[PDB]
Formats: sequence, C-alpha cells, structure tokens
Amino acid sequence: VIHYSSGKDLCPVKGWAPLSKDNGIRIGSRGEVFVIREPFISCSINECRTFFLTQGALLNDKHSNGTVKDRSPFRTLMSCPIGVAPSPSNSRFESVAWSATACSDGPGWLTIGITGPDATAVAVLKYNGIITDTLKSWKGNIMRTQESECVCQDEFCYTLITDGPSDAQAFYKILKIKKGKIVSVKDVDAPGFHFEECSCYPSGENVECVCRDNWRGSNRPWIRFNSDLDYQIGYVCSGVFGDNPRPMDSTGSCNSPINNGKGRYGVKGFSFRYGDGVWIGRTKSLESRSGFEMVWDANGWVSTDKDSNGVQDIIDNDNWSGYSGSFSIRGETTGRNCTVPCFWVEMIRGQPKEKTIWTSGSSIAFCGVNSDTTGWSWPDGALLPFDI
Amino acid sequence: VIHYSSGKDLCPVKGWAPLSKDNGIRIGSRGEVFVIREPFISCSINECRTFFLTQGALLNDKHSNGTVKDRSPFRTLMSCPIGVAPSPSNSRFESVAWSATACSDGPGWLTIGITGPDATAVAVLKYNGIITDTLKSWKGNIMRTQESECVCQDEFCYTLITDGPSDAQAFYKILKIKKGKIVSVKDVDAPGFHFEECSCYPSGENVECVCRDNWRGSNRPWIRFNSDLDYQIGYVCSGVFGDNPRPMDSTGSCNSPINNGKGRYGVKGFSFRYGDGVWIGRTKSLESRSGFEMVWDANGWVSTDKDSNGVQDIIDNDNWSGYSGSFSIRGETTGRNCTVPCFWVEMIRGQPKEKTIWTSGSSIAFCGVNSDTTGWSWPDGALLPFDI
Amino acid sequence: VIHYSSGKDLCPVKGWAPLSKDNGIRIGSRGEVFVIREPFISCSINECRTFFLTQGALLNDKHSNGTVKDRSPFRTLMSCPIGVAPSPSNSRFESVAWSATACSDGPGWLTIGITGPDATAVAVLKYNGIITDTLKSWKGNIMRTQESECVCQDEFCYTLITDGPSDAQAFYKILKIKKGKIVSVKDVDAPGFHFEECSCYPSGENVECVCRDNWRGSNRPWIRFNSDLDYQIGYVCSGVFGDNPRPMDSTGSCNSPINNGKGRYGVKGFSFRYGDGVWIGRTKSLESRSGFEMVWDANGWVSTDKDSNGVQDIIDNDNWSGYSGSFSIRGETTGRNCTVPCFWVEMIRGQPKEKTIWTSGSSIAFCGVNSDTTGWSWPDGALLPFDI
Amino acid sequence: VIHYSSGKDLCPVKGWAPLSKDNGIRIGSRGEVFVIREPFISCSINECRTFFLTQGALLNDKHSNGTVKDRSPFRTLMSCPIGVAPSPSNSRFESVAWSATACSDGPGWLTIGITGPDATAVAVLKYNGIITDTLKSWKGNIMRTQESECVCQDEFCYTLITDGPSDAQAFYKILKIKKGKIVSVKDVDAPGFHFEECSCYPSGENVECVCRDNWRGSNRPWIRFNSDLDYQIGYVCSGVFGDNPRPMDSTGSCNSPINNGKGRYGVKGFSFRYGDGVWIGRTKSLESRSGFEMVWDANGWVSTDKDSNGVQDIIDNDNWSGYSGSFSIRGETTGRNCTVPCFWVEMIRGQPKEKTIWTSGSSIAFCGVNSDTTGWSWPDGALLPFDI
Ligand SMILES: CC(=O)N[C@@H]1[C@@H](O)[C@H](O)[C@@H](CO)O[C@@H]1O
Ligand SMILES: CC(=O)N[C@@H]1[C@@H](O)[C@H](O)[C@@H](CO)O[C@@H]1O
Ligand SMILES: CC(=O)N[C@@H]1[C@@H](O)[C@H](O)[C@@H](CO)O[C@@H]1O
Ligand SMILES: CC(=O)N[C@@H]1[C@@H](O)[C@H](O)[C@@H](CO)O[C@@H]1O
Ligand SMILES: [Ca+2]
Ligand SMILES: [Ca+2]
Ligand SMILES: [Ca+2]
Ligand SMILES: [Ca+2]
Repeated sequence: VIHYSSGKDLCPVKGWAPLSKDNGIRIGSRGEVFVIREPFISCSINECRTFFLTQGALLNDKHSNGTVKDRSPFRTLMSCPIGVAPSPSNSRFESVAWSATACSDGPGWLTIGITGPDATAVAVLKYNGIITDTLKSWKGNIMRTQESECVCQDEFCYTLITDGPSDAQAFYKILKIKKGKIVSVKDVDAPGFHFEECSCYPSGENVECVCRDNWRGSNRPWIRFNSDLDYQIGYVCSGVFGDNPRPMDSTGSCNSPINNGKGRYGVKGFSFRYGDGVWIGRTKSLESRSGFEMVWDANGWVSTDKDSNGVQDIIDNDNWSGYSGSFSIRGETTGRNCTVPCFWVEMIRGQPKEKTIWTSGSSIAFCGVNSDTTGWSWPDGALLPFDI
Repeated sequence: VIHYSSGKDLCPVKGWAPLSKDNGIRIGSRGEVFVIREPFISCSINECRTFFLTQGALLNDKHSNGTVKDRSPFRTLMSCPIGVAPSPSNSRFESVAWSATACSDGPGWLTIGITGPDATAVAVLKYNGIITDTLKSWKGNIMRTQESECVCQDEFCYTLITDGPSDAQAFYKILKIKKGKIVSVKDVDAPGFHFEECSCYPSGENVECVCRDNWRGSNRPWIRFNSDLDYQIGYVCSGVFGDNPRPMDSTGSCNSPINNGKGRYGVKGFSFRYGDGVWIGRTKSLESRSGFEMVWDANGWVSTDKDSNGVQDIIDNDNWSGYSGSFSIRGETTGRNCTVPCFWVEMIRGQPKEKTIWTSGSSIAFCGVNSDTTGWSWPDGALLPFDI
Repeated sequence: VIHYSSGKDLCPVKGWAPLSKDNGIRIGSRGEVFVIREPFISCSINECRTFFLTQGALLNDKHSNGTVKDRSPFRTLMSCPIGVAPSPSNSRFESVAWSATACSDGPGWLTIGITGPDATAVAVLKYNGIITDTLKSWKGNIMRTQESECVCQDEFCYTLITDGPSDAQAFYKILKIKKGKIVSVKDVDAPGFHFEECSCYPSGENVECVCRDNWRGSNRPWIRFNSDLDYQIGYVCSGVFGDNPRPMDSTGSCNSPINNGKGRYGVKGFSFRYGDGVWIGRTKSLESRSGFEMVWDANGWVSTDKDSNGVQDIIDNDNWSGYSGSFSIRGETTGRNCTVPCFWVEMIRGQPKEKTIWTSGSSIAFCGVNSDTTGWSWPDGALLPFDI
Repeated sequence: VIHYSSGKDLCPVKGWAPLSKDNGIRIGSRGEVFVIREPFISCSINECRTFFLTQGALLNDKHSNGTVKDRSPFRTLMSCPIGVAPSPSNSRFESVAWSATACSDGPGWLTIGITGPDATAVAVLKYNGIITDTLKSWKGNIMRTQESECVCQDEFCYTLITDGPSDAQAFYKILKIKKGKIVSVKDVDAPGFHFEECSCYPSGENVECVCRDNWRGSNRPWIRFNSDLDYQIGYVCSGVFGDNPRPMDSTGSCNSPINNGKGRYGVKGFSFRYGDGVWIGRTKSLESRSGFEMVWDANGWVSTDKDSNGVQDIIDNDNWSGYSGSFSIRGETTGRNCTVPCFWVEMIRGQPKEKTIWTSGSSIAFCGVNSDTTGWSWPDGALLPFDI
C-alpha cells in the first residue's frame, strides 16, 4: 500500500537461517521444469519471488542440449513463488532477456531485461509488466547487468550496468529509475576496476553493491552510491578472498584487485557490510564452484587480515554450488526498524563439470536472523546423469 | 475501474522493443502444450493476455495429426498470460470457435467466437464469459473475423466480419458492441475490395484496421470508421507491399489491389498509420511465411514510393514466421496521453513446410517505444521433427 | 454480493448457442486428465464451474482399469472452470462422493456428496467447503441424488434425493437448505412414479425438475415444488419421448410411465417447460447413448402429440453422447429480468461400447439465447483406443 | 479479519463425516505427485490446507529411491488445498524441514520447520512465509515436533517440542508464539513420560494434546496447558489402547505407560477428550499400521475400562493406514459457538511393508458432526508395485 522508504540499516545478524530450497533439478527428473540459471530472489511488501533465466527448454528434453549460446533469442526472464520448482505451470513471464535484474519499490515490480545482438544490446525496462523505458549498448560489447535484484528506496530504484570486455577494462553506469522511468544515469569512472553482476542492497540512504571482477581480482570490488548518484568504489579490504577462482587467503587490498594467478575469471557473489565488519559468502573450493560458506570477519571492510571470526557452512565441498546473490526483506514487511539481509545460492549441475548434455541450477536461500542457527549441507540432490 | 476512452492518438515510435516470447513449441517437446494458431494479444487496464485457437490437442500426441479441418467442432478460443506456454494448466477457456476476436473495453473482456457448419456459421458474443449476443452467417459462406483483437472506446467495441468467397468478392460488416450487446451494425460496400483478418487499433475517435486481401492484392486494404459506423476504405498507398505472397516492391496503389501474379492468397498482417507515414510489418521472403521486419515509410500512407526510411529486423529469413497482428496498450494503463502500439508475430512450425504430422505456432511481441531499440532474430527455436 | 432471488421466469429462447467444450478426453491422450463422469455445470453470480466425479485415476494410466465399482471409496466430487480439461492441476476438491449435486445461492457454493456403503449411504452437506449438515439413507438402498446442479432462491436451496430399487418403486425426498443447513425436508408420495437424477431449475417462486425413470418409463417424470415443499408430479405429456432407451415417438402420457418394452432403464436428461410448450433434449438413437438434439414442442407440456415445432442438432448419431443436465444463469449475473436456461452434455467414450479398459466423458454446453443459432455436431473427438 | 479467540469447547459429536480424500498415490501413477509423509490439515478462518513433507522427489521417478534418510537436506514443508494431489503444480512452499508444525491464529499462518544436522537441529519460525524467530536444539539429539497442526487462541499459538532419545527419557518444551515471535517457553518435567508428535487442539482457554510414547507406552500420554504455560500431564486412562504396536485391550493406566512387550515403538495418533469421555482413533491391527477406527469410550478419560460405547470404521484391516492427527475448524469459520474437531489419516504405501523402492502416503479426513454418519473403508487405492 506504500513504498519502501530509505534511512534503514541492515538488521543485527548472528547466523543464517534457511528460508527456502526448491529441489528443482530433482523434481525435473520426471516433472516439467525449466532449465534454469540465476535463480535470484526479490521481494515486495507482500511477496517474495524467485526470478530466473530460461532458454525455454525443459529438463530431460532434447531442447536442453545446451549447445546453444548463453545469449540466445530464446532466453527469457521469468519468476515464481520461492521454494517451488521453476515449472512452466507455476512460472510467470517477465521479459525476453539473456541478462537481467528485478526488484520491488514496495507496491510494484521493476524488471529489466537485456536482449539482442552483442554489438547492440538493449535493456527493456518495465514496471508491472509494462515497458516503461529502454537503454541501448553505449559501448557495443555485450551490455549486461546484476543477475541479482536491484534496490529501491523512496520510490527510486537503482542498478548497475556494464558494457565492454570481460577481458580487461570495462565501462559502467548506475541508473536511477522511478516507476520504470529512467530519471538520470551516471557514468562510473573506475580505472583498474572491473564490475560485473553486482549483488546490491540498501543501507541508510545509500545503496551498497559487492560485485564480480572478471579481469584480475580474486577479491571483490564494491561500490556505494547516492540517490544523486555520487559514488565511492574499492575492493573488499579483507584477506578472506570471496571470489572463485582465488588464491589461498593472503593479505587483501581495499582499493585494487588481487590477482595471484587466480584473479582472472570469477563467479557472481555477494557480501554484507556491517561497519568495519563484513559477512562473506563464498565457495569452499578455491578453483571450482563447489561448497559454500558464510564468513563473519569483524574487520573485513577496514582491515586486510586473513583472520575472520566465525564460519557457517551452507554446502560442503563434496557438492556443487554456483551463482550467489543478495536480496533484502524490508521493514515495511517485517515490523522491524531495520532491513533483513538474505542471500540465495545457485547450485549448478551438469556441464562442464558433470557428464550431461545440459547445465541447470537449483536453489536455497537464507536470511539474517539475530538468534540461533546451524551450519550444514543443503546441496542440489539431483542424481546425474539423467535420461540424458 | 473505468473504461478505455477515445480521442487518443498512437504514441511516438522510433523503434520496437521486445515485450514477450513464449517458446511454446520448444517447451511442447516434453511439456503439456496445446497445438496453437493465432496467438494474438489483447489487454485490459490491468492485464495483457494471449488469445489463441486450439483443436484441443497437445504437441507430440497423436491427436495433433492435423488431418482435421481448420474449422472443426473441437476448435476453441482460449487465453493465457503473455509469455507463458499455452498449456492446459495455464490457459483459460474463452469459447467454442474456429475463428474469433477479443478485446477489453477497459474493465472487462469481450470475446466473439464463430463456430458451426460453413453454410450457417454463428458468432457467439460474450462479455466476461457470459453469452450476451449472437450473429449468424448472412451470406452462407464461411463467416469469419479478425483473428486479432477488436477495438473499444467509450464503452463501445468494434470489429469487422466477412462472409463469402476467399476466391473473389466477399461481403463485409462492421459491428458496434456495448457490454457484449450488439448496438447497430453496418454493411460495408467495397466492390473490388477484399477484407479478411483485420488488424485494428484506435486513433482519436476513430478505429483504423489494416487487413488482408486474399483475392488479388499484394498490398493491404484498410478501413477506418466512426462510432456511428461512417467509414472510408482503400489500400495502403506504399510500394513497400506488406502481404505474402507479393511481388518485388513496385509502385503501389492507394485505392485498388496490386496483383502482379502474386496478389492471390495472403497472410494476416498489420500496419500502423502515422499521418502521411506508416509502419509496415511483413515477412522477409516474398513467397513464404519466413522472416519478419518492421518498415518505417514516411509517405507510406499518402505516397506510392517503394522507398522507406528505416527497417528493423525481427526474424531473419532462415527462420519461419506466420500470422501477424496489432494490439494496443492504453493510456488508462500507461500514465501516457497517447496509445502505445504493439504487435504479435506467429511463428508457424510443421506443415506444410517442415516434415511433421502437425502444424503449430509460437510467439513474440513488441511495443512502440520512442527510445532506443535493436533489430535481431527471435525465431521459434523448436528442433523438428518431434517424436512425431 | 447478494443472493439469487426468486420470482423470475426462464428467458425467451429461439435456439441454443454453444457456451463451452473441453475436449478433456482428446487432451487426456497425453496430458494429465482425470477419468470423469457427470461433468455438470453450476454458476454463482461471478463464476460458472463444471463439477464432476472421479475415481481418482488419470486417463492412459492403469488405475483407469475401471474394473472398480461406480460406487467406490475413491470417488470424489471435484470442480473446475468450464471449458478446461478436468486435470489435477486445475481442479478443486469438493467432497468424497459417488453421487452428488452442487449449486450457488448467489454468493456461495452448496455441495452435497453421498458416500459410504450401499445399505447406509450418507449425504454430507457443505457450504463453501465446510461440512454444514448430513442426511443418512432412510431406506437402506443406494441413496443417491441429482448428478446435476440443485436450485437456490431467496437464500434457500432445494434438491431431490432417492433411496430404494432402480428396479421398481423407489422412495423420494425434497430438501430445503439454508447455508448448508437442512431446514425441513419433505417425503414425496409418488406411487407408480420413479425419480432419479433430476435436472432442476427455477421458475418464478417454484422449482421445476425433469428427471429419469429407470423402472418402466420411456417418457420423463417431473416434479415442481414450493419453498414450503408443496409439490406436484407427473410425466412430460409429449409423445416426443426424451429418455434412452425409448420406443419410436407415439402418443405420450402426462401422468404415467410409457414403457413399450423400452421403458426399462434410462439415462440422465433434462427438459425446459415454457407454458404449454417444452424444450426436449435427447439422444438421436432410440437405444444407445449417441447423438443429441434439442426439440421445441409447443404443446410438449400439455398435449400428447408426437409432433414438435423445430429440432436443433447438437451431436449427430455417428457420435457418442451420454448424461445430460440443466443449469441456469441468473439475472443477478446477466442484467436480465429473466433466467437464462442452459444445458451440458456428457459424451461418454470407452466401455461398454468402445474397446478400452476405461470409460470417461467429455463435455459441451449451451445456453438459451433469443437470437440466431445453428445446429451441428460437436462430438468428443477422441481417437480410441488409447495406449490402453 | 479477526483472530481465533479462546474459551470455546469442542462441538457435540455423534459420528465422523468424510471431509476429504486425495487419492494422491493413485494419481501419482502417471501424474506429477510429490512423495509425501505427514499430510496434516490446518485451517484459517477462510481456508483449510494440507501440509506435508517431501524429499523433493516425485512418484515413479528414480529420485524416489528412498535410500535417503528421513532427515535429509532436501526435505521441505509444503502445503496445498485439501483433497488435491500434492503435485508440484498445486503445492506452495512452506519451509526447509524434516519435522514441522503449522497452524493459523485466524488471519495468518504460522509455520515451524526444523532442519539441520541431528546434533544441532534448528526450528525456523515464520509468520506468513517470513522468518520471525528460531529455536536451536537444547539437548543435541534430533530436535523434533508435532508433525500435526499447532494451536492458536487470542493471537497466541502454542506447540510442543522434543529433544533427546526415542529410546528412553526425552526432554520437552511448550512454546508460546505471537505472530511468529516466541514469547516465553516452558520446560516440561515429565519423568517416566515420553512425548513425541503431539496431536493438539483447543478446549476453553486451554490446549490439550494427545501424543506418542515411543519408549514403553502402548497407551498415549497427554498434556494440557495454560496461556501462562502451567501444565498437567498423564496418559489416557482407557484400556482401549490407542497406539501401535499395542497389546490387546487390558486395564489401562491414567498416569504411566503400559508396555506389555508392545509398548516400545509407536505411531503418531490423536484423541479427543469430552469430559470423562474420549474419542479414540486407532489402527485395527495391534502390530501393523493397517485399518483405522474411531472409538467412543464414555469413561476413556477417567476410567480404565477396556469397554467402549461405539466404534466407527474408517479403513478396514485389509488396507494400510499410517500417521493420524487432529485439527479443528473454529467458530470464527462455522457460525457455531463451539469448535468442530476433525482428524486426518495418513495411508502409507510402499516400504517397508509392500515391495517398492519408495514409501509415500495418501489421505482422508473427517470432522465432528452431531448428525448421522456411517463407517466404511476409504483406503489409499493405489495398485503397487508401480513402474518401480
Ligand atoms: C543426447 C544427445 O543428443 N547428445 C548430443 C550429442 O550426441 C551431439 O554430439 C551434440 C552436439 O550437437 O549435441 C548433444 O550433446
Ligand atoms: C505419425 C502418424 O501417425 N502419421 C500419420 C500417417 O501415417 C497417416 O498416413 C496420416 C493420414 O491419416 O495420418 C498421420 O499423419
Ligand atoms: C490393459 C490391461 O491391463 N487390461 C486389463 C485386463 O488384461 C484384465 O483382464 C482386466 C481384469 O482385471 O483388467 C484390465 O482390463
Ligand atoms: C529400481 C531401482 O533402481 N532400485 C534400486 C536397487 O536396485 C538398489 O539395490 C538400491 C540401493 O541403492 O536402490 C534402489 O532401490
Ligand atoms: Ca576474479
Ligand atoms: Ca494477397
Ligand atoms: Ca426409462
Ligand atoms: Ca508405544
């Protein structure tokens, strides 16, 4: 009935409590389930939904051959209630796209789907399913975005967009959106920096995003910005590197990418700042997308220690993980005076690791909680290969 | 909460932005999906839905043999949210029909299904699923209609209906409907003209429709009419012929059908007038239903040039297309002071082209947008033949 | 928002217009569809739904073996929007029952499911899914009911129930229900009469039902009653016999069963009185459940002519039909000052006629309409046998 | 619109009327249905839903191998309308859990899912899908709960939780929850007693629960408590033992477990107190989970007779039963001044009894009713083995 207002800080967090798990791939063994990627959650005052990307093909069907390009004309953004299998029967259509972001300003939904050829990609903005605006590739090199929820406060929604090489220097922009309309956008001058698939959240009148450096950083770059779009950037200080691949924990860097031969590629991830502290979610393996854990490093944000203060296990290393992202449940939902931070974890199955003709994901999600919790292993559970 | 009012012009349009794609046929490879035809969109103040026709048979099932007549007692009009597969699980029933039209007057839905034997076809009118009226064949020769959404303004909804030979002179009627009730109807005297499957839209107190000539016109006939039903007809002036089949672009004709050996048959299509200008959506091939593009011809409506001013690619020629139609998103939806023009494209797969025992469609849709866009190819994506 | 009020007569009717067809069996060839029987429609001010009975088994599955008794502990009453396949995905649960009836008093739903052993059957009454009352077998011989919608006026809902031999004299009761509560019930003294599966409707302060005589009547028995339950009975005068089996049209009887060697068994059916006139829906065949037609006999109700005044074809004789019933759309729905009469037709496929291990139904429905219509053939369309 | 208030007694009950049956396993033979356990019902003022536990695997699919632990990271709590098959298409996600409870305080839903490793299990509390609180294992030995609905009155919801050996003495706690928040909790000192899977209900300002003793009681232990959490415990006096396994009916014990060599293990069950009387629902067999019946023992609660006063058959002994539980429909729903007691019955199929690689359940439910009823047999109906 009202919009998400700003000026709120994240809630106190001791440990993470399980919110949802869908077993999408296990169910897909026989049921009708879309081949997914990017199962990211986003909530409005009344609902939480999982958004994802599909090639428009179902599990255990030839059309899941995955010979196809990640960026194809068939890829669309869809959504469904959290916890349920992303089947064609309980999934809503969002937009044609091979890269996107979505979020609620409170009473409605903002979706941004980027589709088209690589040289001239276009983002189609929509407020409640209605095209409200569009942004075209300003650099001509695979324009892309969050693949995680954008953030809204005081009727305004913000996001980050990248265009350029995943090889080196790329170009970035922050957007300010009102009911699907683009009200100003800022160019981000971050020489040396590489921003991709940002996991954002709100923190008192500002918007903080912890992203992915695919150029040469094993540590993650972050950016915080104004409703005017005044910004600040840097990498997460902490030696508890949070990307993948990554070297062993060494002395970190708060303003530059730490390569160490493993800083090259990466994976979408998130982190939650808490003053000088930081919560780092990351894989267990240093080179593969397996296992996942949440690390609380009291200095994370200000220091460069490789020393933390607690680790909660989410998925053990004998199991597969994948994309990770942040989303928040607001005070307008929970009668609270703070924002509840949560995160979803993609659990990739199939190619290139396992021997299948396909590649899909399943998910689990967790939320803040300033009470007791437990670590454990909540893997995908599918038994591959399938009837391949 | 209120009805769609008149006196509004189409919004400014630079290029077309993707709105939805369903991948219905790709999903049908394993999922439960109806064999479709005519996937046309129609919106109410709060929702957009895709209406389509089914023989009541699912893809990859013997009942899809398609040996059956297009006009069978099994054919029904159904609808579903846009973007989702037209499965029996997410499709609503509209009416028994082998030819139809539907549209919203704002707060409700008007559906018209034509069923029965060829000699005595009957249109059953319904407002919100309740039979409100009926019209019977007045010529006794396959009475039929739009196969695209009708148009409503100031509580009144209008449509066009044809009865007679697809071979030559046919007979036409314009209807005026109020809450499913027929308030007057007009006979259209168009000697030399052949109107079929009209793609209509509203334009300030009037209703413009660009239809299909199956007799001998490679160019398309149009008609514009009053709320009193005073009308005007003619063909689209432009040399950029918009039907299929069609000869190469030559000098057009604003008041008569241009045959050139290819003016015979045809395909459902649409066009959007803009003063002396016109937006022409058409196939790429001159003789097959493949490829699709949107052409902006500044004189389209007044001149006969074969010269246009821009072409946006939708589906390339190596891929299949099919029926095309118009639908509009009103100001009561978008806070705008104009109407947003949009269009859907049917992508036929199977017979007679491909080697299958069936024939179905998939869809993609686009909307106006006075911002940046991109052309590309958004084909059906299904890999035929199926388990045939 | 308000209840269905009484004091309304049926609307004028020239012919019958198609309302819905589901193709349930054709879709069941591959999709998930319950094996049905009794697909009867019932509407509330805002919605029309099809109620049916299932053994809890799907088409093309071993559990559809139909070796099972019609009256089994697995049989339940369910419902779904009209026109859609009675799949487990779009069907709502109503009640455990092997015989039932349902109807809306306007704002809510009344369902009556009869289940249990033959000697001690019990009807469980529910208003909006909540058990409101119960009635037990008062004769101890397969207590049963309408298998068609009951009728409600001024908050009160009425139905008919039978207990006793289908072989000869049976015992009957009329009920008066208020919000699921039984407010009085009357015993019907009809010696010589045999009432089963009544197809009722409202007609100005009264409730008229045309039922089925399984004892020895080829013509149909009827009953009309007060809100006090004062009643009158008799058979439909007309020589245009409306049951199945039945002899050729001869001179009818207004107060007794006409046997003629074919008056034995029967099939559920309906008729609509209109003064001295009557609309008779019946099969085409005199001995099998095939073909269906609507006959208008101006004297039907008062005379015994075998002469009618018009016949509209619904399903031709080369095709299968089955149960038939009545339902009405009220003035509170249609802005009309009269009741719109409608009827649904069950189209049985499989055993005992066709060679399958199962037996199911599909449906089509029609409504009043005082405008133009057309007869035709709208059969089930399934191609048996199935993967049997 | 309002909350469930206290101070109400159970309604008068003569016999039990069938409310719902789902045939989930029969439908699962071909349709998409989750492998279930604990299909317990819980209602809010406007709706009744069946909650259940799934391993996230469908019937007739390899992932149903059931080689997996009951407590796995894949197990989740889900819900759906009563009577419908627990398919992925009509089931809502509730929470990640291998043990849970749920209930409505009137306008909303409270769900409690317990997940994680055995040594450190955690209950995640949620009000309307939003994590509101958490409780961790205080004894470190498989913390678990009701597996039946909790009870709410005057905005407060109560439940029982166990932690410790199923072998002997265990430790118990009663909780008081307000909108998902834990407002105080009490330790239950019950030396000699063993409480597990309690079937609770409200009875005038108090909450009565009849549970399961897995240590050495063939009779069932009960507990009643205050909104302050002042409590009283004991076993059900009656000689009509209500657990399984159990010895033949002997003289019972109101304050201690009656072993008799069969008091060891057990099964979830319920009972309804009525003054000195009690309604006992139990299996027919004394050692297997087969058959089910409801027994009315006028002294049940106060005496130790093996003499009852009436028995209603639900499922005969030639058929399988399983978990049993209680749920109530409040006065805020039924215009009544009392609470309507109801109960659901799980009907386990497969392992370890039958020869399949899986184990699932189906359900039937009944409600109070102070009118006529009938006993009978309403088994699961599935024909095993499946395509195994
Ligand atoms: C199960 C199947 O069809 N696998 C095929 C494979 O045989 C072929 O080499 C490849 C490339 O087109 O596409 C799929 O992976
Ligand atoms: C896969 C299949 O059954 N194809 C049949 C074909 O063999 C037969 O000639 C034809 C005409 O009845 O109907 C289908 O096309
Ligand atoms: C396809 C199939 O299983 N048919 C069987 C049949 O073989 C058996 O004689 C009968 C009686 O139990 O049950 C079904 O009709
Ligand atoms: C149908 C099937 O696959 N059954 C297998 C069985 O062969 C194997 O021994 C067991 C243990 O892993 O798992 C299932 O029960
Ligand atoms: Ca990196
Ligand atoms: Ca032509
Ligand atoms: Ca008879
Ligand atoms: Ca025991």
